[PDB]
Amino acid sequence: GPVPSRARVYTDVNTHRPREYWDYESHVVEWGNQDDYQLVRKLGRGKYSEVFEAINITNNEKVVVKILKPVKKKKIKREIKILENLRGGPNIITLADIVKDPVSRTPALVFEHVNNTDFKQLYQTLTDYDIRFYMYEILKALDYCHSMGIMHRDVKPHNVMIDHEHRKLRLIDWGLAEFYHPGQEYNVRVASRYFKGPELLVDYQMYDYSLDMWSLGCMLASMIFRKEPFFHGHDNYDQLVRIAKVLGTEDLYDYIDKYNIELDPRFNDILGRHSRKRWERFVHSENQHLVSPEALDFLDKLLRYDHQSRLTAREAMEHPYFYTVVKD
Ligand SMILES: COc1ccc(/C=C2\S/C(=N\c3cccc(O)c3)NC2=O)cc1O
Repeated sequence: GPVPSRARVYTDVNTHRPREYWDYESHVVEWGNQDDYQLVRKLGRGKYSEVFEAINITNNEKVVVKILKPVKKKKIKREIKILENLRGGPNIITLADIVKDPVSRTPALVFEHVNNTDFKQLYQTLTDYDIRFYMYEILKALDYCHSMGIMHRDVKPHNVMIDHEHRKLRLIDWGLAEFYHPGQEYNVRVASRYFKGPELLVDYQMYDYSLDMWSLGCMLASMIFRKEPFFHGHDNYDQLVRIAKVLGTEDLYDYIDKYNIELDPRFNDILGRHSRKRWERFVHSENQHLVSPEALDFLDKLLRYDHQSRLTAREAMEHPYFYTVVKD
C-alpha cells in the first residue's frame, strides 16, 4: 500500500484541542435575525451558493451574504465551525452572522465587506513591491489557519480579496477547508485545477497543510512571470503533464516512488520524458521587473512535488524575498 505521511508542523494541534473545537458535526449553530439584512445586488454564483452585496440595516454597514444551495449539513457545519474558530485571525474574512433564508430554505452566511478589485485587473497593476507585500499578507493568513489546525484547500486568486486603496487583504471561501488530523485520508477533489498540488493529481489522500503552499506557489508564479494561470492544463491529467514539463519527470517518479504510489496507466501515452527546467527561462523583458534571485529561490522552494519538502508558511515568512517588505 501507499506509505503514510504526516505534516511536519502543527501536526498535533487538533489532537490537544478540546473535541468541541474540531467536532463540527456536533456544532450547534447560533442563528441571527434574517430581517437585519437587505440584499442589494448579486455578486456571483457557483454550484453550491449565490453571493450578494447587502446592507445590515441595524448599523447601515455593507455586508456580503452567501446563500447556500442544498449541500450536506455536515459541510455547512464544517465551514461555519472553521470560520468561527478562525474569526479575528490575521487577514481571515470575518463571519459576522448566520441566518436562515426563507426563500432558499438554506443557511445564509453574512461576512464583512471588502471593497475589492478583480484579480484580472489588479494583477495587471501590482508592482514588485505590491506582490511581495500581498504575498506576505497571505502567508499571515495561512500560517494562522495552519497553526489553528485547518487547511484551506482552495487557495487561488479569486479567493484573495484585496482592497488596494487601503492595502487590505482577506482570504475568503472556506467552503472546502478541513481540519488536519494525523493519518486522515482526505478527498482529493479539492482546489481549482490550475492550483491542484501533485498529491491530488496522483490520488495521494493523506495530505496536509502543505497543499496550500503548492497553490500559493502557483499564484506567485503567475504574478511574477505574468502568465495566468501558470500551469494551464486542459484537464486533471494534462495538469500533471504541464507540471512535469517544468519540474521534470525524474523527480515525479522519485515522489511517487517515495510514497510507493503508482501513476494512472493513462499517463503511459501522454507524460513523456522531461528534464527539470531552470526558472530563468520564464523571465523576459516584460516581466523582469517582477523577478529577482530572491523571488526565483522562494518560488523554487514552494513548487516541490514532495509535499513534505515545501516551505511551511512560517518558513516562507523568513525568506529573503520578504526582506524589502516594510514590517509593522
Ligand atoms: C466583495 O467582498 C466580499 C466578497 C466575497 C466574500 C466572501 C465569500 S464569497 C464565497 N464564495 C463564492 C464565491 C463566488 C461565487 C459564489 O456563489 C460563492 N465564499 C466567501 O467566504 C466576502 C467579501 O467581503
